[PDB]
Amino acid sequence: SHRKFSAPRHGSLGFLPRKRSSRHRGKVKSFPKDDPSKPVHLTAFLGYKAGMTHIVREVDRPGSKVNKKEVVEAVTIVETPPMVVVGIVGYVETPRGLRTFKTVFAEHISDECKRRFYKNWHKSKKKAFTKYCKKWQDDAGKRQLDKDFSSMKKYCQVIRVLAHTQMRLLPLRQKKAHLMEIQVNGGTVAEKLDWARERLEQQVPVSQVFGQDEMIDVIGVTKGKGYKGVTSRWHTKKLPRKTHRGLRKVACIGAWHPARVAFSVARAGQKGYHHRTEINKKIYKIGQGYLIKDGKLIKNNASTDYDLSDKSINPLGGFVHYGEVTNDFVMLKGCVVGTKKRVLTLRKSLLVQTKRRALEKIDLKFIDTTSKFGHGRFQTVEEKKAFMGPLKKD
Amino acid sequence: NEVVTREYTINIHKRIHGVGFKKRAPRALKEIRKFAMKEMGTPDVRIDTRLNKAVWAKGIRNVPYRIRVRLSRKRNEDEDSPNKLYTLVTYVPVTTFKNLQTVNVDE
Amino acid sequence: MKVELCSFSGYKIYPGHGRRYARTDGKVFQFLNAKCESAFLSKRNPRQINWTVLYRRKHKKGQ
Amino acid sequence: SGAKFRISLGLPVGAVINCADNTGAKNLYIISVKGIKGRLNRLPAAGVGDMVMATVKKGKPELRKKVHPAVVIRQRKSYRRKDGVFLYFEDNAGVIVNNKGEMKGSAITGPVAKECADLWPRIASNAGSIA
RNA sequence: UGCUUCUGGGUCGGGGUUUCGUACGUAGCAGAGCAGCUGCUGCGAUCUAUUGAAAGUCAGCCCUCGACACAAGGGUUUGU
RNA sequence: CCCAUAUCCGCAGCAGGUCUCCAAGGUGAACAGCCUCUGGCAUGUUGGAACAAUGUAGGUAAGGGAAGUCGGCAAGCCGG
Ligand SMILES: [Mg+2]
Ligand SMILES: [Mg+2]
Ligand SMILES: [Mg+2]
Ligand SMILES: [Mg+2]
Ligand SMILES: [Mg+2]
Ligand SMILES: [Mg+2]
Ligand SMILES: [Mg+2]
Ligand SMILES: [Mg+2]
Ligand SMILES: [Mg+2]
Ligand SMILES: [Mg+2]
Ligand SMILES: [Mg+2]
Ligand SMILES: [Mg+2]
Repeated sequence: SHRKFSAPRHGSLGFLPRKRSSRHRGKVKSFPKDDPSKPVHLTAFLGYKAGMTHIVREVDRPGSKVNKKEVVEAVTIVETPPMVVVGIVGYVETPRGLRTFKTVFAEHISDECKRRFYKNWHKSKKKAFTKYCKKWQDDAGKRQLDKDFSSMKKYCQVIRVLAHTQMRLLPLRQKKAHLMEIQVNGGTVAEKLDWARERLEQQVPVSQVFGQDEMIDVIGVTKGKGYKGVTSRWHTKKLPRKTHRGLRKVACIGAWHPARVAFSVARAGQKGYHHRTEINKKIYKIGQGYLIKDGKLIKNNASTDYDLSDKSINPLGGFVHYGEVTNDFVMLKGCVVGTKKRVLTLRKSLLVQTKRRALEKIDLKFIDTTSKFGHGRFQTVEEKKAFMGPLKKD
Repeated sequence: NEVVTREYTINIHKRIHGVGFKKRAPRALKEIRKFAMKEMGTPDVRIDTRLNKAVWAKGIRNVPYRIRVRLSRKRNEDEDSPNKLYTLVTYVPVTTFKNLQTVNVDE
Repeated sequence: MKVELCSFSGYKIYPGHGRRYARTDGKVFQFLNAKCESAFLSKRNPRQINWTVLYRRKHKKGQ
Repeated sequence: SGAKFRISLGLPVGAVINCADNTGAKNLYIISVKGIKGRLNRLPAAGVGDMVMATVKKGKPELRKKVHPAVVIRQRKSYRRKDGVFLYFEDNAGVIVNNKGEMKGSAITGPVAKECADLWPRIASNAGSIA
């Protein structure tokens, strides 16, 4: 017969083939549509999930019950050292899709990016591009290059640029960089292309891509959780206590005469390590890396107009399981996908943000730099020493 | 150069963290025997019965957190086997593991 | 932003951390974590507990 | 103007909260919450500031054996505020009310959460404390 | 993911952090008292000082550039 | 000689069944439970590595307290 009482479906069919993601680095499945009006710019970047923390900002939204009242609000730090452009790549629009038409790489390439090619950097002779490099220093090659540029100008429609990360500037373990095609959006192809040509072998900080209070998307792989049963995977009901063949199951997996079992039934399998895009995350703050000047370094990133201290975002004891954020970083509102030390892809929004919640300007009053390695109760080591006083170890 | 001895210390508390109760002192011996296999590239390891008794000193569930040990590489005795050098592992009673470095003890 | 002070220990509570207990007769107390909150609900005396602030103050320790 | 934010509701249908006003009622058996659509096998659940339908289990007999409106003024479950605080009270308590909001009683014994004072004026008037 | 840019990770140590709550010893004319010897000396739970002490802390925490050794290697295949 | 988680009967070195004798210290009312000495054994027809689901046997859960279910089944409270 029919289902007695109505209940909505358990879990979405729009993320259906819940398998281990086929890629570790998040992939921009779609870039924002370009208008030849806007000046030449980039559309995506690449950062690493450091950790989360509080934020005390003044809320401005006329009509809401928290108008001009300080609210505590979680954020997430994504460390983002500048990316190094190491090549461009053009596409043609064909009636069968968008075929890649030609790639061109810069003369010099870091060993960081060259690690991305070899599955074993220890047994290798490190020969990648060793013969390609000899095209940038002779007329026989320089000519061909200029040809391969005037061709992409004549034919290519979309221009992407290849830009790897800088993996030595991070507190991680892996030295092998992450590559990615960031699509240049802007003017005509000729001006889009003689732009990246100037930026070959150059660095692109995040200020050149993202601003403040800018809603962006985050693309990355969910944190993996292994072979989980159906109660954890699909969050189905738990059978009552008197069930014989175990209770964390689905009792009925199909009617009789649809004599298969269907693709919309909740069944056990891999949970986590999926590829998700999460949209409308606001950039609260594009902080700045450490830097020496006059011998003394300036580390105060977490100091605001109201706090006026000398503390960096680095909590007491460093971010847990990640390390020390000593580079540029973005502060996204709320959680993001992935685990710590995971490479997230930050993409410009695909929509036209016209909303008071999207166009709100942000002014942080206080950033929370206590420790996350337990219930830490002190903002700075100085404040801790000046509170506890002198100990025995002195 | 080939017959050398030197004292180490082994943070069993971290080489054992996670294993179940009834298999702690055992995993601590398998981890001593593997530690000496790393610090001295010899597959033959020989754990002295004083170091054994000192690992099972408290019990099976409460293995000491650290342990001071004296790895001594020696020439294989009679019955020349595929191995040429074996590693004798020896206990070293210690009152505190504070500022205890790896010492290159000598004869 | 106003920083409170744990009613049991005496440490400084920052905007994000801790809780508030409101007894049936007013008398709101702020707590830093569930160690303070539990030593309060257990009706312990902050002056007989070495790590609190009322203890260091009573026994005049420090300075 | 300002709208009630959501709080960690912690009073399933069946909760016996004590009656914190002088109507002679001692208890309030919550029988359903106002404004809840529902879901398969999910008890309704009231929080601070939520009007509910209740029932006096012990108290003056002219109030027993009938359904009453009520407003939860104090809940024991820790609810968060937008200003980054987690508040909770020593007991669960609510007051009796008519469908338009006026208190059936006169006074309120104990505090009244600001999530209930921002929302019900005729309870904030008879309030003793706030938050 | 790492596996010789005199570097690289690994172990140990140190520092940061953090959890619990003030270690053993010793001192005390603090201690309900009790006993012996003519004030002294013993027994005595607890207390105070040394003592936010002691203990643990990456095995899936963070920094060392402190000692120690190590790492240029092995095996199987692949052709337009 | 065995007299029973291997010498008997259950097809077997089978968690079943099968008649008696003697009977230490502590705690405690106690031949109760728990640790120990005399005496005995090597985990009950195997080991190693992992620590997924679903199980089996134990646990603990904020707020509510039978709203669950045919039914307070199970668990829990109580306990000297
Ligand atoms: Mg229907
Ligand atoms: Mg059954
Ligand atoms: Mg933490
Ligand atoms: Mg139902
Ligand atoms: Mg067994
Ligand atoms: Mg047997
Ligand atoms: Mg066996
Ligand atoms: Mg419960
Ligand atoms: Mg509870
Ligand atoms: Mg019923
Ligand atoms: Mg029912
Ligand atoms: Mg029963």
